[PDB]
Amino acid sequence: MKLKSFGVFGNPIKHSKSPLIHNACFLTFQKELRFLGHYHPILLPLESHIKSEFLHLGLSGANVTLPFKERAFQVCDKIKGIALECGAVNTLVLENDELVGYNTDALGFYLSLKQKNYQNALILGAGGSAKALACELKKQGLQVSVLNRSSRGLDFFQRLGCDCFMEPPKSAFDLIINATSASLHNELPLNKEVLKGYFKEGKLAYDLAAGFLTPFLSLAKELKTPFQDGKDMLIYQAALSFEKFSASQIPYSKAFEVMRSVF
Ligand SMILES: O=C(O)C1=C[C@@H](O)[C@@H](O)[C@H](O)C1
Repeated sequence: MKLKSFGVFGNPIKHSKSPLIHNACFLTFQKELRFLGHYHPILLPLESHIKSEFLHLGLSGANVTLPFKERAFQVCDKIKGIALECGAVNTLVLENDELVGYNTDALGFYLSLKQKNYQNALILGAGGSAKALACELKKQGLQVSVLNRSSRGLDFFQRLGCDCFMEPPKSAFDLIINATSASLHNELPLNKEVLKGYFKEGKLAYDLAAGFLTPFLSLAKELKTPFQDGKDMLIYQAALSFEKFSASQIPYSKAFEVMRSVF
């Protein structure tokens, strides 16, 4: 039996549901693939190096979560696909001995969104997830505003044509997107009354954290604002990553059916 190794790098990382859904696919598709993948959570120290670790472990591919997506973009050997315009990599593959980066978050997010004609969006956060979502919503022709805590992240969002604010714009937004790490600290990403003001006019409150009711989502729910957590996105982007891990032999829709059900 040929064995290939995979994992997800993050910090923190023990709560990730990738290993479950990817290992289910490796099992299911092992015959088509002619190898058995095995996928593990990898707590990467902040001060380690994603490329060095990838090579040291002998992986054939990896996912990349918080706080590593921008770094992964900087350290990859080659960047392919929409990753180029996201400034973020969530998917690594060893191709012809080169470490190649992809980003499956953009199109995962897109596929998670039922409603096709929101007009504008406010994105909170400036990590790799925020970057991919801005890239993706701009491509769809929404007006995108971005609010974060400092001037870090600015040049990226401005070159994409996003309106970057340094105080909360006093404007209604269709989509309110929490792409901060706040739900992890069990916190709001923004002042409560400010959030309330958005929620009262908004049409969807969208949090990236999956499975659990974050303070961001619980505020939206209390205000009767429609809300959505990261669970459909996580599944779509996993399936797209799997399609890369398979060398484009297993189409993401085949993976998505297995992953959804196991999830
Ligand atoms: O929690 C997880 O395992 C993941 C979260 C997202 O950021 C994805 O970009 C990542 O590839 C997998």
